[PDB]
Amino acid sequence: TYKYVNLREPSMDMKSVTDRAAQTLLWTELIRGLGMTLSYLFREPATINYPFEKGPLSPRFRGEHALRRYPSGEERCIACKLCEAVCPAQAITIEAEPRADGSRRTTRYDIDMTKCIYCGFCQEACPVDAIVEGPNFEFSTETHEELLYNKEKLLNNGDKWEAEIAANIQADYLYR
Amino acid sequence: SRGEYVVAKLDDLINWARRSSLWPMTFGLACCAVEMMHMAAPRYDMDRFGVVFRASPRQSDVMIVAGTLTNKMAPALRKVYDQMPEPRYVVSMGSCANGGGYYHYSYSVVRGCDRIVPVDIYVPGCPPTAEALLYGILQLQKKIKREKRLRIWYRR
Amino acid sequence: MWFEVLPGIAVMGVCLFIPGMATARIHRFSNGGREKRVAHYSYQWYLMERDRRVSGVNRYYVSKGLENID
Amino acid sequence: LKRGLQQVSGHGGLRGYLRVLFRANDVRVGTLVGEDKYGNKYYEDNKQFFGRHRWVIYTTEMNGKNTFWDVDGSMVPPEWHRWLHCMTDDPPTVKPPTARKFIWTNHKFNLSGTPQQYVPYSTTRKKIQEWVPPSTPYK
Amino acid sequence: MNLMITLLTNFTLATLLVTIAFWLPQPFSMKFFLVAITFLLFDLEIALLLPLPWASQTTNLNTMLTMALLLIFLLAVSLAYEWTQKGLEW
Amino acid sequence: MFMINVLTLIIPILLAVAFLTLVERKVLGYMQFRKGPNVVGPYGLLQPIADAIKLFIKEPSSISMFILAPILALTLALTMWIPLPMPYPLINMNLGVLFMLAMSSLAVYSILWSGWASNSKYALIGALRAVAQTISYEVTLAIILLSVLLMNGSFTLSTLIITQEQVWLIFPAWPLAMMWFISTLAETNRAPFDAGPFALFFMAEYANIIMMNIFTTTLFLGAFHNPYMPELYTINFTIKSLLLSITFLWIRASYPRFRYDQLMHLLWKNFLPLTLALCMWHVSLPILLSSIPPQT
Amino acid sequence: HPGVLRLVMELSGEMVRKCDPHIGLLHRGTEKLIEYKTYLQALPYFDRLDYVSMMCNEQAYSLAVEKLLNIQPPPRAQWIRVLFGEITRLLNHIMAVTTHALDIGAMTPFFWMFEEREKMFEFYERVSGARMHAAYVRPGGVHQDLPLGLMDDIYEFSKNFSLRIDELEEMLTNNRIWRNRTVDIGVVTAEDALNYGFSGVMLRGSGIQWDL
Amino acid sequence: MMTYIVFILSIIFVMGFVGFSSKPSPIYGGLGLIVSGGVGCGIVLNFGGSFLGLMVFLIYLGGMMVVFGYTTAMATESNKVVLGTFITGLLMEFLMVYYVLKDKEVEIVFKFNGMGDWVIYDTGDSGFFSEEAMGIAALYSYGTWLVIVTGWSLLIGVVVIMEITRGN
Ligand code: SF4
Ligand code: SF4
Ligand code: SF4
Repeated sequence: TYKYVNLREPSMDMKSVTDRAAQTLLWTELIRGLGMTLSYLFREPATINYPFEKGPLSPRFRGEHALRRYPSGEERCIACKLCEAVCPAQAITIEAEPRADGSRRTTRYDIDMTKCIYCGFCQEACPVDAIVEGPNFEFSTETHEELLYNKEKLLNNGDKWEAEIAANIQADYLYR
Repeated sequence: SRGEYVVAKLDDLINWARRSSLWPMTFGLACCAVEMMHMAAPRYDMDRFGVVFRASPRQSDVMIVAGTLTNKMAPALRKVYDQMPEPRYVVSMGSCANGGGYYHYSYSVVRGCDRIVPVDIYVPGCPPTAEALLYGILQLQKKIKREKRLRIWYRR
Repeated sequence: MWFEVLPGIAVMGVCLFIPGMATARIHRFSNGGREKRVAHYSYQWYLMERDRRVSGVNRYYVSKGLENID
Repeated sequence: LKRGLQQVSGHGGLRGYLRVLFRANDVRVGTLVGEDKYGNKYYEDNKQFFGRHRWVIYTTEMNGKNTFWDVDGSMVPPEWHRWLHCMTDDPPTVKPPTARKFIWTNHKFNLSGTPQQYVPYSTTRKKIQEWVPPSTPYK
Repeated sequence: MNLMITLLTNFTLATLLVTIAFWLPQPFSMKFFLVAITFLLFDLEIALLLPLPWASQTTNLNTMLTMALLLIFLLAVSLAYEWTQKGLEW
Repeated sequence: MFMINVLTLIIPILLAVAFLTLVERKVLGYMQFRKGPNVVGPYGLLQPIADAIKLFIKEPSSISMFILAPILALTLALTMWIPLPMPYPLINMNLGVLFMLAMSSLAVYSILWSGWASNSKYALIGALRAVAQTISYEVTLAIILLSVLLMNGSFTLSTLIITQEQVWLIFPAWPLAMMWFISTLAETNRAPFDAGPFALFFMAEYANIIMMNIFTTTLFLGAFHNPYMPELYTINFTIKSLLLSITFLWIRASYPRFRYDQLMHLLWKNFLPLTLALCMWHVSLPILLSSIPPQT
Repeated sequence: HPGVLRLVMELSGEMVRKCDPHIGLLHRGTEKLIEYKTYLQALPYFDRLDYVSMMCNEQAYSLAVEKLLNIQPPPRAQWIRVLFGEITRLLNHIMAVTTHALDIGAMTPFFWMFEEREKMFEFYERVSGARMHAAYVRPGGVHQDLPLGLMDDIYEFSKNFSLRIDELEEMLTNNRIWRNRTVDIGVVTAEDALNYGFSGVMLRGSGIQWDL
Repeated sequence: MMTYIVFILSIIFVMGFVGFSSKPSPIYGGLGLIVSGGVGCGIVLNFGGSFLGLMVFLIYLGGMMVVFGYTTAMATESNKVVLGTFITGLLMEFLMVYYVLKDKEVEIVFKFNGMGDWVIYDTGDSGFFSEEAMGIAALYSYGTWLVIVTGWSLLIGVVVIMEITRGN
């Protein structure tokens, strides 16, 4: 089925040609466009004041790159390197010593916020849900030094909130 | 120290004047250009701040690099940057521009625009949220609040 | 709506109102309360000129009316 | 006819109405949901459209800062950050906390370009451990 | 001397504003040509036409009517000549 | 006191231009969908004052040509509200409409000099085409001005503001007035009809815009002139000029720019017979209605 | 700026002789980077080669892999994929119209329809969470299904958007000056449209009936 | 600030004609000729002066130097001879001003009474219709032949211009 456009000519009836000539010589449909944009003048504007009203989001937004931990416990990461194995921009750098008490751990867990493309493949891939995208998007960094995160930056970033990520993981242990 | 009090209020006045208007030029190659033209949309006005889009590089205030800067692009980039007036401030938007990012390991990608122009405000994201870019412009304006140019010229 | 645009329009409407009102204020102030004459032609110039001659004060607005009769 | 005159008194006085509009932007006050630490206030309307449901109003001098002017993003505690983006339709007065002893109550806000901001360093101990030459000198 | 003083004040304030604006840092087309000469000739015919309302009170109304229509008709005929002779194509 | 007349004439027009910038940005936002500027300053007035300050601060030919273009543009912007009869005009020129035309031509000079001193061939050919489409409408403006004052006798324009007490002159020549208003859109160099100090150049542009708005409002309509109380006439005149300036915004924010050859083709082969036929009708007709106006 | 391209035109003036569109300015090495990566780890390269068709490129890559791999995806996956394909088609056509307008002049319809485009970005936010680059279409059916409280919101959007596009045709679309700007230009012979490799909307415009 | 403003403006007029008679770059020439036409219009508008100089101010300074600058910009684009001739022309100006001032009469081949002269001038006579404006308000009652041949030469100028610039 094809419903095509413009197979029609302006018919040569005298009223048709004088109405089209009145459109020409009297600018009528132009003034109709003026009336359209004035109808949008008198509307109420659809803006939001930013620094007092932040914009809406989802529970499934992808944010901040924090490390979590157990409920009053140890670091939920294990250094199992999956997040580097699926990180497409390869911004994850992991080096893993085992600690003193026999359990396996890290030395160095680094993200390049310059390099990260914010997919959450590490979110879909961390087998214990340690590294989780956060809610917020406010870095605005003055330096190119600060945008290379280390393990203590990520753990302090996880210290800056849990109850947010608690509500998000409670909203997303069902779909993902 | 009535001269120093006049210097303080006059520096306040010109720093308020610099941070107030800030009409940029959008450099804008790839999808971060679409995100800039989405933070000029009705749901996020730059025009609440007086920040007005303008394609005139002889009156630009902040140059926003946004998109995948390439080797074939870069001489045109710094030729744009040279004929900009000496009050100039640089916002690197997007993971392409603030460190190369996703196309980092290839030929013909300058690994971030640090190698071309000096950068004032890095803002990350691929794409960044429009709302986050507006926040980055706010923290740039707080940098313009912190200039003390006239104090340094007074006691240089 | 327009609820935040009538301040700028009102202030700019005062700023366009001011030169005409100030000019009329000064035209009345600088003639002793009269209106400034407008001699487009040499005839009204001559009439205005004999008017400022017969005032005596070199100032035509006084116009010395019906007092130098007798 | 009515809203533009019962708003100054509806704000509490011309001290605050000058303060709220000359502060930055808006005068849509009136719904009084809550307030939280470092003084900040939180309002939710049920009259306007979406995205103008909810708003923070910040306060001054919250970390030695004198922030009457130049308000930041993330001056907010995180439970109201859940509330404010409309990730839920419910205020964080239902169940804010968690009984875990690692969360800041201070909320050290945006800090780039201060005397206090993050710097990178490799969190690893010694690499190759050179052979130290001995103490007692031969000959 | 009224309008000479006003003219001079406009010049001096404009120069003051320029000096504040300055001191504080411290092959062709043939179709272009026919537009100018077309303007020049029609502007000359404008220069003939425009003192008509000063003239519009005579006792020989028929002569003024006829020569006025002659002037505008010749202006439209010159337009018609370049119109038929494709004088402004692009 | 006459110097006070001069200063009250030529100083508040700059505040008028700056507040026109805020008004056109605000109303074009409320057309489009935008509050703003409403953040810097209460409802955005400190924002244009800071605009002008910041543009004065910045640190950017043939300094002869480089200075003589904006000095001429802005002295035109200053000199060109001399005879506009806000009831008592500053100089009672016995002929002022020809002065309007002459100073439009001087603005053409200013744009050509800045284009020559620009000294780059793409900007040169751009400024050349802009000179041609600036000069291409002073024909139509002149001839329509001729026909509208032929209905009113004399060049004096004070006789005109006398004669528009009875009817608004928009009625007895409406298509002629409409074509003059489209030519004002062309002469102001705005949409649809289309390097420094841009403050001066910009300033002269907008002062020419408000001049054409006020000259439109005086040439075509007005209010009844109260004896010994011109304040009411000034109020209704100013409100009409402002409503026409908002209408000028309203036409701005809704149409694309023409193609340049479409602009010229439209001017010659669409205005130029129609203006001529309406003007010869206003020549031949007041002699037919027993009505020739009294040049005094 | 008048995308970003080098244009080298040669002309008799206000006119033409011939031009060379030089592109390569935005070259990124995408094929080489995919030559060193895997399938899943390079699906975002297809998501952002084109950036407007944020789901249609996903659908094309996923059907390439599913066509190679002998997998018939389940029906609800197919319907969700078709729904997002038509939505992204809507967003792509509305960008094409609005950037054609902002190129031509014509300020205000750009901002009307970018309000619309912000709403549809909000639907992508609720579905994946990403603003624009919702990769989200894994090869082998769509991962992480759409949450509860979405379809009636799409229904509400559908009604209001049919009104807004009627209003957009009111604004543009048989305007005197937009017709006066662009009717005379760009004719394409349909036989030459086939042989010059024109595809898509070009075959729609010039004659011959075709739609995949 | 004194009486002889006609003589003063005429000195600026001679300055302008010398300033582009020294053959500069032609856009410097156009600038000087604009200044010359402006002060000539000022002179004639000082001899009363109602209309006719302002009439031609549109044409000579509104419709001529525009076309000169136009055809100079689309055609083509310091030296001792130009500056030397300008200084010597200024010197002849200075010498003629001196012989007007501190003598009685100046003769090139005439006799010119050397003093600033409002004389001769009208004795305040009743015009009431602005004599030169009604003079220009002729050509349309008595001017049969003159506007006929003038418009005819305009039409012939039109066809001549287009033919020479490649009719058709
Ligand atoms: S996938 Fe998770 S547990 Fe494994 S190394 Fe990465 S963060 Fe640690
Ligand atoms: S979100 Fe993507 S780019 Fe960022 S660390 Fe995770 S997998 Fe890597
Ligand atoms: S950073 Fe990401 S969104 Fe921005 S231009 Fe690069 S690929 Fe596009």
